[PDB]
Amino acid sequence: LRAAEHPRPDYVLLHISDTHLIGGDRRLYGAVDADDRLGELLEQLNQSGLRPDAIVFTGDLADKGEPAAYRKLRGLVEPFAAQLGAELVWVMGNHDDRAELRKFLLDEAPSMAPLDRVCMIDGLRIIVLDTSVPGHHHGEIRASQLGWLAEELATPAPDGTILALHHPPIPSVLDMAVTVELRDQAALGRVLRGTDVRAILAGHLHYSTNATFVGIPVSVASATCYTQDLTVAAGGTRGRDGAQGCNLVHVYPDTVVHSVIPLGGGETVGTFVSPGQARRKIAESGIFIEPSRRD
Amino acid sequence: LRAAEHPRPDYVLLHISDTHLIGGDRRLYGAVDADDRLGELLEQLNQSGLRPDAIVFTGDLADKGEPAAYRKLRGLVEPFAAQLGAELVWVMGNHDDRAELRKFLLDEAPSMAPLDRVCMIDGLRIIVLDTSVPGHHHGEIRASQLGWLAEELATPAPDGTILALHHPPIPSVLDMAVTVELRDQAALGRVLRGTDVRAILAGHLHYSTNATFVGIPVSVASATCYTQDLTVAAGGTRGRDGAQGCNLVHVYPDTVVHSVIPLGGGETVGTFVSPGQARRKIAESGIFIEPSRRD
Ligand SMILES: Nc1ncnc2c1ncn2[C@@H]1O[C@H](COP(=O)(O)O)[C@@H](O)[C@H]1O
Ligand SMILES: Nc1ncnc2c1ncn2[C@@H]1O[C@H](COP(=O)(O)O)[C@@H](O)[C@H]1O
Ligand SMILES: [Fe+3]
Ligand SMILES: [Fe+3]
Ligand SMILES: [Mn+2]
Ligand SMILES: [Mn+2]
Repeated sequence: LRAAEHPRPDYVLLHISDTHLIGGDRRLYGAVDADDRLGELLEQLNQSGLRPDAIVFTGDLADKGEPAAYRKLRGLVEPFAAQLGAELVWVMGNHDDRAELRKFLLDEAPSMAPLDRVCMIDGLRIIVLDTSVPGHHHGEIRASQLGWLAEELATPAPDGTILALHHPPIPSVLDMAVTVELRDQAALGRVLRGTDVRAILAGHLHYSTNATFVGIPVSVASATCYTQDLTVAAGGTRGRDGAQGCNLVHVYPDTVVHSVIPLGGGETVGTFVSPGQARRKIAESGIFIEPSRRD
Repeated sequence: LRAAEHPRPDYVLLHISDTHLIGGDRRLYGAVDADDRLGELLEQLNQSGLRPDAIVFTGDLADKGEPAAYRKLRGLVEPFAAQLGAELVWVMGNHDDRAELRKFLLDEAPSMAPLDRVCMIDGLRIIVLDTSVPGHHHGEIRASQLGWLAEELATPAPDGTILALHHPPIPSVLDMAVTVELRDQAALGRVLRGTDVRAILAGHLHYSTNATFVGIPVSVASATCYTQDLTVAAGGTRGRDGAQGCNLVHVYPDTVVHSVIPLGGGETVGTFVSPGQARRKIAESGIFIEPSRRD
């Protein structure tokens, strides 16, 4: 048997974004049941047997920062995370309310301070940054937050660092996005350049997109509720009930892979290969996959 | 008015992959009309008003390398490219036949030599590499191809280089992919490291995914015909008639952005903003977008 080109990943994370839940049972913007769309995705991820180390939600958790929306989100997601054996990482978006999020999602005293946090998953550092501006929809990072971030990044983590935030430091293909983009990205760039940040996870755009920022890969997950139609007349914008999903993040020794998970379904094309059949076929092709260092 | 954080892009490319057309009118694998799926996408891209510099197809153009499939593909795509004012870049995949592709897609003498090519779009270099192995489905790059590639990359291009190939030098989240992955990626890595390659465009996986390879961003476009369901039981694989589309590539002065374009459609959620309305709203927000250097 010959080894495959890459080993199993060191870490696996789910990257979900822009859930936009509202209080009670009404359709988001009268057009899409955001609870249903998120619920369907979670159930599909659960049934797949995926066992991620962490689940990161990159902002716009509650469409109007409603306590009832946070309570509902927590009720859907906590049992999901527990069933998967995964740590849960929450991030502020422009639609969220810092105080209500703290109270109802985190069981923490209400505060209007930026939701900036750090944690470790074994040797992998996760930094949560709050790009939200209360009462506003564009992104900003205060001088104080940049100082805090620089101080945290003064030393590297063994498996490097994932930075999770809402407003991505990248260009958008949609013109309207500039009205509410992250401002003064140069200042963030000066802080991040040359640090151990291996991935920047973001949302806000409601489509799947990726780029680099000061040499660091940025990955924007699409939304669970509704997504931008990128076949819209050039210059315009149209959200639609379609193409929802999330992302999967695989951290390898030498690279980070981001993959788009659309909602499951659609009629089968080609041959379905069961996990057992796949194991047999791989062996029969004379290949084995080297186990994870964290196996 | 204040300038947006990023200018208009220097270059725009469409990145399409894995069309898998067959001769005649039958459904691909008896399950999906690949002509219809590709046709719908092309018509949507056409109607959007997008004007890309180039359209790059990263392999598996014809499902069984059929002359009739190449003739049909050319008949669909050439008028599309001409209407958009875009250059057309074709790439070999494992399903393609080098000789039939040359004859029927390129009007070139049949040859079984690797389809390795280079061209310029103004100051942007595009290198096409052939990772296919005749009679086989895994990827390989011959020593001779690596030597050719190193020699080409000995000097940089003004806007850097896009490398287009089929089998991506990245891990897959699907176990079965290892049986047909690109072999000996280390050898390619030694050639590419420290060169002006700004993006590696790839296909083969039939899902949207991205990573880095020796510090270079790799972007894998999903397929136009059928795509992998990433909610499949862990370890398994299931292709499905759903989530088809292509990618859009925006080359900026300082970064390259890849964006996923799913098939258009779905009911509108939120407010539709026309291009004219967007221009008005952006101005009213006190912002302008700096024009492209190639405007
Ligand atoms: N009228 C609008 N104003 C600002 N952003 C919009 C508008 N319509 C659509 N968008 C898009 O929606 C994204 C912000 O979504 P959200 O923060 O959920 O409201 C932006 O990045 C834009 O691409
Ligand atoms: N039996 C199989 N053998 C190899 N690859 C498979 C199989 N079933 C699904 N695939 C997937 O299909 C991709 C190759 O597609 P293609 O080159 O179009 O045949 C691989 O990267 C795998 O992820
Ligand atoms: Fe949002
Ligand atoms: Fe293919
Ligand atoms: Mn947002
Ligand atoms: Mn292929």
